[PDB]
Amino acid sequence: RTLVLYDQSTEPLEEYSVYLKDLEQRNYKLEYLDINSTSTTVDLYDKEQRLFDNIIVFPTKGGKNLARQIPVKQLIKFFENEGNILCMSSPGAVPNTIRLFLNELGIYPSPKGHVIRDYFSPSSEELVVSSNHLLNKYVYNARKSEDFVFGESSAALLENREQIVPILNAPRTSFTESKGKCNSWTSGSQGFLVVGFQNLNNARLVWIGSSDFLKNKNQDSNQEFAKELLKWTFNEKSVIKSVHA
Amino acid sequence: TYEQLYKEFHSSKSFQPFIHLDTQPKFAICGLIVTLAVLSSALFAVGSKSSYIKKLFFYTILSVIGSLFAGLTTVFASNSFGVYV
Amino acid sequence: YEPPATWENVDYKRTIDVSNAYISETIEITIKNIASEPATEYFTAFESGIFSKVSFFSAYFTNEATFLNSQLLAEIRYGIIQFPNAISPQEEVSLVIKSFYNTVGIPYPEHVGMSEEQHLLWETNRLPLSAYDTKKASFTLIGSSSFEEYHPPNDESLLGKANGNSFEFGPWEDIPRFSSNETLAIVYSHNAPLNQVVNLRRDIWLSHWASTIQFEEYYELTNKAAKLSKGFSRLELMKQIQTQNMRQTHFVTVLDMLLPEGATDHYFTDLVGLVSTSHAERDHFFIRPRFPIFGGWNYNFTVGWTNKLSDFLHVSSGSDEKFVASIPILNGPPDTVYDNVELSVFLPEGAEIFDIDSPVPFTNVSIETQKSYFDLNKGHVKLTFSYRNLISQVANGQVLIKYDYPKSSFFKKPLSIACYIFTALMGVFVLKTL
Amino acid sequence: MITPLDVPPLDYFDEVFTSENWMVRIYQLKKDDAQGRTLRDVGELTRSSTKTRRSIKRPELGLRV
Ligand SMILES: *[C@@H]1O[C@H](CO)[C@@H](O)[C@H](O)[C@H]1NC(C)=O
Ligand SMILES: *[C@@H]1O[C@H](CO)[C@@H](O)[C@H](O)[C@H]1NC(C)=O
Repeated sequence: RTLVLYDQSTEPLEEYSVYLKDLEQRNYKLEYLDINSTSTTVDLYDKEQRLFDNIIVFPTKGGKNLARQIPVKQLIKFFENEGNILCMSSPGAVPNTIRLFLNELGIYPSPKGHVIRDYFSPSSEELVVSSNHLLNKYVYNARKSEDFVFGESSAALLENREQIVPILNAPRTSFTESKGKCNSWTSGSQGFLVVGFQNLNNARLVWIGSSDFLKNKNQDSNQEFAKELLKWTFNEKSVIKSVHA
Repeated sequence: TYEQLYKEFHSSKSFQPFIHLDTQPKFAICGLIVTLAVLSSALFAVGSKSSYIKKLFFYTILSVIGSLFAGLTTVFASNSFGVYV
Repeated sequence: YEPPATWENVDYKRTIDVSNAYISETIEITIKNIASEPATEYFTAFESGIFSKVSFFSAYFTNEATFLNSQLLAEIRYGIIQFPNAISPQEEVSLVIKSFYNTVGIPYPEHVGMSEEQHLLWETNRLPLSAYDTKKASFTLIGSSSFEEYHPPNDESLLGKANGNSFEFGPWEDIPRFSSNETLAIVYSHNAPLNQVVNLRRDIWLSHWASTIQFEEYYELTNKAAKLSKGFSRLELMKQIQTQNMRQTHFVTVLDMLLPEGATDHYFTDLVGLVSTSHAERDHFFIRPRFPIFGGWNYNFTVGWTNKLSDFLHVSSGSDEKFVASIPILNGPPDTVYDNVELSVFLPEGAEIFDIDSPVPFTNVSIETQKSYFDLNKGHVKLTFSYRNLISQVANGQVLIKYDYPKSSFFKKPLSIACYIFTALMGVFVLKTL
Repeated sequence: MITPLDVPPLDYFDEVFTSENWMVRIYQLKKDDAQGRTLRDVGELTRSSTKTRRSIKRPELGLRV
């Protein structure tokens, strides 16, 4: 089932085991795959036959490797055929193929240089997002207030259509400031940090705007949120069907 | 038993038609002429003023013949036109 | 249910020919009897899926041309073979079985352009599925240019050996009974149009007055080949036929009906009227549909003709009023497959059936009456058979009807019209004299 | 006279039949896009694939409702 892309150079997989093990304990059969070591490409379709049902794209640093492995015109055709997708990004990791694919969906992530920052924060060292910013009850509804840890996040702009499902928000004060003299990508609460998307065929994509959200070093603050977002992404939390009309 | 029916099939003679289909239009026209050359006399008899019993008799006696001839022309003509029997 | 183990296959070589749009299996087996009371039986094993669609099952000795009483039964299922003479307790006899299935491989890519070649995928069992212990077994595929496997097994022994015109398999020295744990799947090239007649109903109108027998058939034809991607485009079609590329394309452009010896008054009709692209040469009726039948397209049409009656009836010997008719059961395109056949024979107004025999086991037989032109009482006598699975050129038989038609009812046909005309005249008389 | 550069492409319909003499032509409506894009964008993405590249441009769009 699930496929797991990663890049040892950018982010080692050893810091994401806790969640993938949690997937292996729920009957998922996931095949690990490297980005550069394997010169041979992976085959999502063979003669109009979808092989895998899920994809997890851990952070990468662009390059021609990813672009060879899964081009846009193939990833769109895979996602359209009821193939769920998880996708991560960060100002240190912005794959061009991912950016173009998301732009084709309707989500616009930030570019490489731009990074979000918030001066009104309890912890100056990294980003702490309050649990009051949850925007969609079906994905995750906070039973009790908590603080999700993010680090060097990158907010995204959203178009105005009926499929996009905002899941988290950025604090109103926060703003993206790039190194160069480029205009701020997103100002205020208009910038979203975690964004879902549901196809018309009930396929589901989830974009997480930080590489530090799913790391195993942060499992005391945002454990339940991640374990519910990974359930929603793989079509096993909120699925509805009508039996007799 | 398929074997014995298949044995009886080949042994027997073939089918000889009663009146060949090539000479049926001739009988069709030669009966169409007669079946109206007679059925006009029927209408003349019924129209003519005479005894009722004699009218009935000379109507039915030459109406039965016209009936038979028409009922035997309407088969030859139907076969000749391409709609068999 | 398992049959009492009584025989041992001392040789088992099977060949499958996939060259003519239906799987034709031919197994040659030498068989030995277990030392016991002489038994006269044999149970060939068909899988429950394949057995649902099988249209011909014969079995004969190699030495003797004559066949045996091969019969199907009524979750592995079985077919019964029975020998004329009881086999000795310890004897060795060769035998050959021929089966004709009705399933062809599905198109593998399923979306091909109208100029590309299509490949088909078929799923069978590698190791022989028999009800007895087999000693030696070999498997062979023929009838295609190129073969390939699909998810091949790691074990080298279970791997096909390619040949120039065939795809063989290595002989296995010892195989246990009821072994069906390996589902082989193989792809092969095939460029035929893969016709399939979803419903055929053919009427045969006997007639003694005109002495002609006329056939009328109503085909519902579906192409099963790989559908075409990007949709239809007349530009590509009319640009490829102007080059020499109409060799063995997988869409139907012209059908070739094979009629009886001397036919006349051919016609080819369609639901929306008359089709003018037909051509009747000697003993051959070429038909061009309105549109070329690509993969997945349906065409329903009608075709009819007329024959002399002297070739199909025979008057009996003892009496001159007992007739025997031998109606052909199928004559259509060269290699099709029929999923339903409804054969109706319309004997004349006053016939009365005495015997009915068919060379292929039918599903249902019934007798009714249906009125036609100038049928003023009880019409014609319709006798309808319903067959289920039939092949085009190997299910060649002749239905034998035996009836009687007395002259006391041969001449009632003009009298039944004379009665109406006489009644009309005697009514006009009363209406005019009153 | 008609030149092949005249007729623009058809993005919302797709031809499904046309007679031998091109007399009657039957087209079919395309099913709406699954991702919600306008079919003209799909068309411009499939006909202009390699050369239509822009480095970085902040999209101008109304605030998410
Ligand atoms: C290629 O992948 C290996 C995997 O261990 C990694 O160590 C290495 O840094 C990578 N090189 C790159 C991305 O240039
Ligand atoms: C066979 O045909 C007769 C005639 O209509 C029908 O009554 C009967 O139900 C049929 N039986 C089967 C098994 O098809």
